[PDB]
Parts: sequence; C-alpha cells; structure tokens
Amino acid sequence: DMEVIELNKCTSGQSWEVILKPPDPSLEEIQKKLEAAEERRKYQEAELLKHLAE
Amino acid sequence: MYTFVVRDENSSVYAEVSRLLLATGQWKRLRKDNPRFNLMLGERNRLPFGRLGHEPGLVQLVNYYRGADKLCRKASLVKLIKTSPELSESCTWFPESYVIYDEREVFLAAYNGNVWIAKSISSEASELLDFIVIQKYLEKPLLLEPGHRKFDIRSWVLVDHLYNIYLYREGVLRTMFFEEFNQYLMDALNTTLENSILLQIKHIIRSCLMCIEPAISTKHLHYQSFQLFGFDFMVDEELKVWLIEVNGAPACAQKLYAELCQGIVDVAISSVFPLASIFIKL
Amino acid sequence: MREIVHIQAGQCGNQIGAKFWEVISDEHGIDPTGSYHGDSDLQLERINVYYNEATGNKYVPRAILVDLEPGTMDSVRSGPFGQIFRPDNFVFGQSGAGNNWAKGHYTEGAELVDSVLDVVRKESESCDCLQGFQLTHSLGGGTGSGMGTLLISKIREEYPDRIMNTFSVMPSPKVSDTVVEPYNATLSVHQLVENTDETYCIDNEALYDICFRTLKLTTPTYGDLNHLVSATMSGVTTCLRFPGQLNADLRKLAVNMVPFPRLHFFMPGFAPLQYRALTVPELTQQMFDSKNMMAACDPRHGRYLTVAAIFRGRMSMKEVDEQMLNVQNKNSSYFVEWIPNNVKTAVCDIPPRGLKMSATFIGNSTAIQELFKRISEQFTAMFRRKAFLHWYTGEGMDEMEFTEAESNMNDLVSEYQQYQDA
Amino acid sequence: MRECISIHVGQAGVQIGNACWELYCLEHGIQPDGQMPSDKTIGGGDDSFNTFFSETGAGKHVPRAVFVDLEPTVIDEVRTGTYRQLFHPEQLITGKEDAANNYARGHYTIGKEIIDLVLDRIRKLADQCTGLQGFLVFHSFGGGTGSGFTSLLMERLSVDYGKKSKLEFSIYPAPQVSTAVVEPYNSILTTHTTLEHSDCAFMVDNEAIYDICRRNLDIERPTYTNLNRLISQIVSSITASLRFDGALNVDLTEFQTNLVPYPRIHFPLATYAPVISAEKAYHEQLSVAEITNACFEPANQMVKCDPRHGKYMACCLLYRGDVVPKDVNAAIATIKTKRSIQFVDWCPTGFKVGINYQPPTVVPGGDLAKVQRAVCMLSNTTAIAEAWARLDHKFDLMYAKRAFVHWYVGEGMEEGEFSEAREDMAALEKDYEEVGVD
Ligand SMILES: Nc1nc2c(ncn2[C@@H]2O[C@H](COP(=O)(O)OP(=O)(O)OP(=O)(O)O)[C@@H](O)[C@H]2O)c(=O)[nH]1
Ligand SMILES: Nc1nc2c(ncn2[C@@H]2O[C@H](COP(=O)(O)OP(=O)(O)O)[C@@H](O)[C@H]2O)c(=O)[nH]1
Ligand SMILES: CCOc1ccc(C2=Nn3c(nnc3-c3ccccc3OC)SC2)cc1
Ligand SMILES: [Ca+2]
Ligand SMILES: [Ca+2]
Ligand SMILES: [Mg+2]
Ligand SMILES: [Mg+2]
Repeated sequence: DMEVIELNKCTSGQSWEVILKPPDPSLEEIQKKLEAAEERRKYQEAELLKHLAE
Repeated sequence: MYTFVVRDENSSVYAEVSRLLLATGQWKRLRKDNPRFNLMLGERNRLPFGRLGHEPGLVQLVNYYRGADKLCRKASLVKLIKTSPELSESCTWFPESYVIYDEREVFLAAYNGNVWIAKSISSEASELLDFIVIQKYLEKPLLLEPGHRKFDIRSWVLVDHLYNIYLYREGVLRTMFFEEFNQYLMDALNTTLENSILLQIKHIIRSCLMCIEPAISTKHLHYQSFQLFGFDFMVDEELKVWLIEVNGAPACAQKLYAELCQGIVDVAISSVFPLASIFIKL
Repeated sequence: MREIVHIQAGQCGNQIGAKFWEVISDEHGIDPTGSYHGDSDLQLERINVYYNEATGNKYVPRAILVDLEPGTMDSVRSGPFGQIFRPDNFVFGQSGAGNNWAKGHYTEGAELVDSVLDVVRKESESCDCLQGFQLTHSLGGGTGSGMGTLLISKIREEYPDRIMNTFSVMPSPKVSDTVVEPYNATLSVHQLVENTDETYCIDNEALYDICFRTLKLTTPTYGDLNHLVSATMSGVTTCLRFPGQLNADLRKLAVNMVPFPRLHFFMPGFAPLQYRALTVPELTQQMFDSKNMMAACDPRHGRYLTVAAIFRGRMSMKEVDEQMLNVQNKNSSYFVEWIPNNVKTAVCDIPPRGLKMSATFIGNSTAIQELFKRISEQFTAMFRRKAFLHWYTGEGMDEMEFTEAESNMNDLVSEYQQYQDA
Repeated sequence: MRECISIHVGQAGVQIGNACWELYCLEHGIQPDGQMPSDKTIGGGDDSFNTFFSETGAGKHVPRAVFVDLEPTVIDEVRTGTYRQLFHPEQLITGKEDAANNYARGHYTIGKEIIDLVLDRIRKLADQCTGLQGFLVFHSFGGGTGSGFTSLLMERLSVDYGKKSKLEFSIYPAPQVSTAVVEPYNSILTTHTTLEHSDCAFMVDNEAIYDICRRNLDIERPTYTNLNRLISQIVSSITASLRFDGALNVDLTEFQTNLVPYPRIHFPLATYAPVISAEKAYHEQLSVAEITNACFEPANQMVKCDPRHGKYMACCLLYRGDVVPKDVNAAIATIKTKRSIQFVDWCPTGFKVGINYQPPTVVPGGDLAKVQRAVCMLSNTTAIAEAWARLDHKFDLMYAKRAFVHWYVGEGMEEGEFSEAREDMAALEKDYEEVGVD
C-alpha cells in the first residue's frame, strides 16, 4: 500500500512523492591563513639565500 | 602467473589451499598489504570489501561473501528466517527460536516436554532468562547403537562466483563418515543415507542460500566472491533433519583436507583463473 | 609559454649536447641553416619550448655553449648543425680545466662564470614564462663538472623559483680519461643533491656495455656512446616538445617523480637499441630489462619509487596499457607498496627517425645507490692515501671539503637503502 | 525568476562545463552565436531558461558561468571554439603557470594572486541577478587548481555570499584516468576545507565512467570527450528541474532539503540509465520499469559501491521523456520485492519523483544514441563511504612514509594540515558507520 502525495502537473512535466513506509570564518581569518603561509615561504627562501651566501 | 595474498594466519583450511597454489607453479604469494593481487584470503573480522575490484587490469577474487554474516550469526539467522517470505515462521526444518536481549513476551506465550536452550539448557524458563537467543532443545534426538549416544552432522558447502551451490560428498558426524554411517542405517533402520537424511540436508542448504542470494550475489559487481560454509544439523528419532547453525569460517576433517581443499581450487579458483567431481551440484 | 634555457658545459656536455640538438632538429624539421622544412603542424605547436623564433622566421636553439677551452666548441661550430646556434651564446675561456673540479669551480671557472650568466639572463628576459634550466655535462671532468655545478649554484641564487634539470654523465674505470674522475664526481654529486630537482644518471659503463654486449661493437668510441644519450634525451623530452594528453611542463615531472628532496636521481632507459618492427610486448620487456638500463644498476637489486614511461609512434594504446600493467603485476616485488599507482604511461603519436616505434624509460629506483657506492669505493681508495690531492690543494681546497663530500654522498646512499627495506 | 551562476575551476571543471553548456544550448535550441529562435521575448524575460542564461539587446543568450584556470592552454580552446560568440570575454579567466598537481601551490601560492580578480568577475554577473540562488562549482579532487583554488574560492563565497547555497560537481580520482600520484593528497585536503562550505556535492568517479564507456559504448580507450559528454547527461538531468518548468528541486535549496539530512553527509550517490551506443543500429527501447530497476545496478552508478550493504536516507527519481506516473509507481513496488532497499529508522521509506516530457538530447555525431526515456537516481546511501575508505587508505600509505610532503611544505603549507585533514576524514567515515552499519 503506497501513497502518492503532492502531485503537481505542468506543460514541461509533472512530479509527485510516493511513500512506502513511515519512519564560517570571516574575511580577516582567511587573510591570516594566506599571509602566514606567504611569510613562511619568504622565511624558507631567506634561509636558502642565506645558505647560498654562506 | 597469477598472484594471491594471505590475510588470515589462523585459517586452517586455506593454509592448505595456499599451499597447493604454490605447488602449481602458476601462483605467486605476495605481501599482506600488496594491492596488486588476483586472489584474496582475507580475515574474518572487518574485511575491506571496499578496496576490491578497483585495480586496473586485475580480476580480483575474495574467499568471502559480503553480507553472509546475516546467516552465520545467532541472532541474525533467527531474524533472517522469520522476516523472509520464502522462509517465514512456518519453517519445518528450523526449531522454535527467540531473540532475547525483543521477543521476550512472545517467548513466554509459547512456553506456557518443555525444555529449551540458550546460546550466542534447562526446563524452567526463569533460570534461562536469568543467565542472560533461545532455541527449542530437541528432547528426543536420534541415538546410535551401540552406545545410546547423541551426534550431529557437518556438511561443507562451496559456492563459486556464479553462485553455483556445491555440496561435498564426504561429510562427518561429531558423535564417523558417510560410508560407515550409511551401512548402519541399512542394517538397523533399513534405509539409505541418501534418502532419509541427505535429501533434507540438500533442501535446507539450497533454501537458505537462495533466500539471501539477491542480497549477496556478485554477478554484476566489480569483484567476484566465493565462500566455503559449514552447516550443522540435528536428527531426531523420526528421522527429521533440523538446522542448528551456519559457520562462516568452518574447519574440515583431517583425512578430508587433501580432497576438499583441492576441489576448492578447481571449481572456485581455477574457474576464474584457469591453469596451463567431488561435489554434488544443487 | 614554457620556455627552457639549455646549457651545455665542457667537452663531454657540448659533444652530447650537440647530438641532442641534431636529433630534435630532425624531429621538428629544422635544417642546419635554421629554417623549417617539416610536414606536420605538430612539430611547431610546441617549438617555442627549446627554440627562439628569429627575424626571418628561423628557429635558433635556446642553448648556451660553455667551456674553458675552445677545443670542443669549435668542433661543434664546425659540425653539421653548428651554424644554427646563436653566435653570442658561445662563451669560452682559453686556460682550460685540465680535468680538475677545483679549477672549474673555484679558480679558473669563477673568472668566466659571470660571463655565462649574462647570456643566461638575456635568454630569460625573452621568456614569456621561464619553465626551467636544462644542463648537460659530465662529472668526471673539470669544466662540465666544476663550472657546471657552479652555474647551478649561481642560477639558483638568481632564479630560486625555477626548476633545475641536469643530464649528468657518470665516469667509469672502463671508459676513463684520468684517475681523478671519482674525485670530481663525488664533489659534483654533493652539489647536485642540494641544488638540483632532477638528475638523469647516465653511466658511461652502462653505455659501454650496451655498445659492446648488445650492439656488438668490438671497439666503442665516444661518438657511439653519444648516440645512446642523444636518443635517450630525445625520448625524455618527447612530451615536452610534442603536444600530448598529459601537458608536460617539467615542474609536474619534479612533483611526481621525486618523493623526497634528496632522492631525485633517475635511471634512463631506451628501446630498441634493424628493419623488423618491434611489437608492444617486446618494447616493454626490453624497456625494463637490465641490458637497456643506462645507469649500470640492476633494478632487481632495488625497488622502484616512481616510474615514468613514454611510447612514441602509432600503436594499440589499449595493448600498451595492458603490457605496462602486466609488468607491475608480474614484478610487484620491485615496486614500493606505499606509493599507489607509481607507474604512469603516456603515448606520443610521432616516432623518432629510424624507428617506427620506440620506448623511453625513466625510473627513480633505489638501486641507483650502487652507482654512488661504486664511486665511493673508488674515492676512498685514493683518498685514504691522500693521492692526487696536490692538484686540488694547490687550488685553495682543503681535505675537510673532500671529507664533507664523502660523508654527504655516503649519507645519500643510506637514504636509498632506507626506503629500499620499507 | 531566480538566476544561478555556474563556476568551472581547473581543466576538469572547464572541459566538463563545455560539454554541459553545449548540451544546454541544444536542449533550449540555442545557436552557438547566442541566438535563440524559440525565445520570443528579445532582450528580456523571466522564463525557466533565464536562470542559466542572460539576454542582450542583440538577442544573444549569454550563459551565467565563469571559467577560471591557472593555465590558459585549456580555456584558450574555448576562446577559439565553436561557442566563441556565446561567452563574454570577461567570463574566461586565465593565469600564467598552473598549480603543477599541487594543492598548496594552487591554494596558497598562485591562488592568492588571482582570487581577488575572480570574485570581482563573479560580482559582475551577480549584479545582473534580481535574485541569485547560489552557485554550481565544477572541479576535480586530483588537480592542483581544481582542489587548491576551489577550496579557497568556496571560502570567500561563504563570506561574500553567506545566504547563498553552493552545490558541487566533483570528480573522484581514478588510477585508469589520472595525471598525478599525489592526487589522494589533493583530494583529502580540498575535502576537509570545502566540507564546511558545501551544501550538496555530487561525486563522479572516473573509474565508473571509464568502465561505463567501455561496457555500454564498446569503446576500448574512452577519451575525455566521451567522458564529458556522458557526465553532461547526468548534470543535465539534475539541473533539468532548474532550467525547465517543474515542482521538484526548482531551486538550489530543495537539493539540500530532499537529499541532505545531515550537513556533513552531503554526498548523494548518482545513478544514470540507460547508456546506449550511437553506433548500434538496432536497439530495443527499454521501458519505464526496466530503466528504473537499472538504477540499483552498481554498473550504472557514478561511484562504484554496493548500496545493498548500506542504508538509504533519501532517494529521488528524475525521469526525462515518454514517462507516465502510472508506470513509475508500478516499478517501485516491484523493486522492493527483489532489491535490498533498507532505509534508516528515522526517515520515511519513500521516493520523490520528477518527470520531464522532453526526451534526453544527445550531441549530434556523438557516441550516445537518442533515447525516448531515461532516469537519473539521486540516493544518499551510506555505502558511498567506500569511496572515502579507498581514498583515505591510499592517503595513509604515502603519508606514513612522509612521501611528497616537502612539495606541499615548500609552498607555505604546514605539515599539521595533513593530520588535521586526515583526522577530519576519519571522523567522516565514523559518521557513515553510525548511520548505516548496525
Ligand atoms: N571527467 C574528466 N576528468 C578529468 C578531466 N581532466 C582531468 N580530469 C581528472 O582530474 C584529475 C586532475 O586533472 P585536473 O583536475 O584537470 O588538473 P588541472 O585542473 O589542470 O589543475 P593542475 O593540477 O594545476 O594541472 C585527473 O586525474 C583526471 O582524472 C576531464 O576532462 N574530464
Ligand atoms: N658519453 C660520453 N662521455 C664522455 C665524452 N667525453 C668525455 N666523456 C666523459 O667525461 C670524462 C672526461 O671529462 P671531460 O668531460 O672531458 O672534462 P671537461 O669537459 O673539461 O669538464 C670521462 O670520464 C668520460 O667518461 C663523450 O663524448 N661521451
Ligand atoms: C610515477 C609518478 O607519476 C607521474 C605522473 C606524471 C608525470 C609527467 N610526465 N613527464 C613530464 N615530463 N616528462 C615526462 C615523462 C618522462 C619519461 C617517460 C614519460 C613521461 O611522461 C610523458 S611532466 C608530468 C610523471 C610521473
Ligand atoms: Ca687567469
Ligand atoms: Ca526571454
Ligand atoms: Mg677532456
Ligand atoms: Mg592544467
């Protein structure tokens, strides 16, 4: 025994429902993440340029 | 040259199977965590069925059926039979069982020979409930002579990737093999093992697997499956076979290891991976 | 537009560098004068990767020739494809290296190292998107080995975000010129570990065994050994020069083939090394064979971290995929299990000259440790008696610097052994 | 009428978008130059197709989509393609060098540079909307651009457009069709980041499509064209309710209401049928019941898994073609008596059905044959966690040895993000186990 409910029909087509059985970070916080990673790149590169200078 | 891995050291049966594969010279054993394999002898608990059949250019095969735990568990077997239209409550070969953690009020209604047994034996209901499924204990079993003793029958069943049910001709009786047991029936009860007992056995085995077939079948899956089962039966004085339990990873008789494990390779392994009958098909 | 600045240094590097430009000019249909005379548009779709377009629609190779003596570079200019190279890109000294790494990296080499960078920088300003740098040299010499590593260190200082790629040629007792070759090699490897991203180990011992045992050449010359390299370099840079379904930009090659920043030494392989056409399973079997390895290392003595293979020519792409997956499944004991699908394969539709189809092999195998071990045994054998060190100490070097190179290389070997037992 | 904006990130997102917008123009009868003879209201209008198309005075129907990729080589093919007159030049955003299969390089390094430009270009189309619903993001788990930049883009879209829903069309990495080996790395990282920004994500395993194009289309080595033209059919069936008059899934809100009971669990298992080869001359047109039963076949799913051992939470059936309500319900009754359909105890065992009278359109000269009826099932099965299990296992193999990690740390990213992203996935798999597994 199934039941069809909410049957709506339109030129494009029709639709219904059949039942069988009842039962965020802000803009600032994101900028901090990006600038912290960019700064670590500059640090790792600075240690490289320092190592080469040595 | 096919490949296979081993992920179950406690396996007594597949210890011989893996031994025969290395004796063919066409099967190579790899590491237990090596994804590039053709055959898998996985473990019993929490087998990764999800990572099977996802390797390019590799037809993978596993020695277990996913979803077969509904038949190899105590509470599941009782639930499977009572909730299946092809089995239902009116099941002739299955004893009266009840799941207790449920079916507590249902058990006391059928309680009012009145001896039961709980497992996962006493005539009184109160004791049983206090200990803790509850099955109707067969108070009148078949007794062998001489000895006046109780026994049971073990049958090994192998189901390949094509879901063909194969029954091993050589069974055992944990009181004795078929050849000795067949002679006893013809001399005491004037009947054969084929007709009196084995017929009902082939019925129980076939009915259980066909019931759970569309739930565990690997016909249209990305990986095939096969599994060796161990059915345990019980015979009363009226020569009627009752189903007790089904084992997922059963053992085999000592003298039958050589014959049975060889058969597994032939119809469940070589059928998928050919190289360069002892089973009764149902 | 992904442009690569090619650099060849020293006698060896220039001679094998010239042969490299010979083949790819033939593949891209470029006559010795520098004009285009091909037949397909696929030869010019990615021609800007190695070639600079001139005024009269010509294609001048983006390459820089470096040496401390004009003896080798004048041979290239007087060669078959010598009038195609840019006249200003010929930077050479007069003194020479004298098979000395010290003279090439500290004294004589440093007097010319800035003259090269002035050409390097000029070739970089015309790049819409500088891909990286390709160096071709040997490690048993002085110019290519000493000044070569110096250029790498100098370029990395100026271009820290550009990929460094080298074609280092390994010295061997069989094919040797001097006795100080292990000294130069050890001092070069230490530099390649810290300042490069990719390095193709090309052993002359392997190049000799191929010519002698496989090619049946009773007396192999340098010109014969260069052919193996020239065909190998053609296969490696196939996807880089020809439009593929993988879009190669060199940087991806570094990210995929190099799991650890110190383990980036690859093993080149080529097949075939005849009129009878080879089939797909035949090319694949030879491609992983030890007789086609150009690093003199047995793949069965180690395990493959990453594997890249390229197939050129018209062939059943399905069958190719099968044979590749076949090797991985028949030899799963030589591939690490902690790197899923560590074997990728692409197919080029344009075959090289002379062959209707070929296959080039690149593998970061841990068996490459034997290559560094062989050098370490030859190094310590001489260094324990301080032999031939007066050629180096007289250039301002100390024994401490040699010891550091010995330790740094032995530690490298320990790393390859570390992941081999994983 | 409420408009929607599509976003195509990375090579995978763009090329797939090409197959969809091509199919979109064929369904609405829109010529490549942008003209639409069917549309009588020139310059304006608020019909069902105006949600994905904008109109100019010349009568050109400009798609509401933005293509973004760190390399121009992919989008340049669209600039000189057949539909070069269809898109506005400001909709196609290209950078210099790509992410080179690196999540960190596309999320932190290069992504930071071009994120402000993209949002400004998205704002351009956002101002042309009287009532913007949300966004449709097309990307891949494997690519450094489709994972790195997408994760960053999805964060900013939750800031500049908080009251807007965002649906995804991600592409699960497969070994058969792959470009890198660090794709499991990129996959986990973009999942951990976008999990708190995505309302509903439809995963499409490349392995499935690859095996579907081999089994049904009889193609040995399927190209991206064959893959995209097939994926477009699925996307078209899902977005059909948005582009055409309907009552089911009319907006980007109902997709979350009808398929996503739990926010974290927003990965519906899509299944399409039938897939018919064009080269076939004589074919039997499958009936309504036959294609509905095929939805419960693993060989027709977008992700290879076994829904039988998983529990459903919500299911939707989208029909296109000659389909009547009588035959649909007749099929559902039959399936229940053969298939192991198990729903959770806290949800109604039922099906939401939508029917479109217009038959599925196919690309002329393609590899898909014209059908009279089809169906695309949207089921939120807990057995889709197998996709995460496989992926996370390949993650654990490499990360246990710390392989390829330095390529991510060298781009500014910290090693702690790996463990953070992994412990999040371990919590995700635990959720699926608490729902489906008894
Ligand atoms: N279905 C489909 N999948 C694709 C397509 N292109 C790429 N992929 C998948 O996406 C994965 C990575 O490729 P992309 O996501 O496109 O990488 P990208 O967008 O170019 O970004 P980069 O990493 O910077 O190169 C591959 O492993 C493929 O499986 C496509 O056109 N169609
Ligand atoms: N394969 C190959 N190796 C060479 C060639 N010329 C020199 N070599 C190697 O390079 C070493 C000699 O160093 P060399 O390159 O001449 O010194 P440099 O160029 O001045 O730095 C020897 O060990 C040779 O094995 C060549 O043409 N081909
Ligand atoms: C094992 C890890 O997975 C990988 C994924 C992608 C690649 C790429 N190939 N590539 C490049 N440049 N030269 C090559 C190459 C070199 C030799 C042979 C075959 C090649 O590929 C056509 S760029 C990226 C490599 C390995
Ligand atoms: Ca001087
Ligand atoms: Ca209109
Ligand atoms: Mg010399
Ligand atoms: Mg790309």
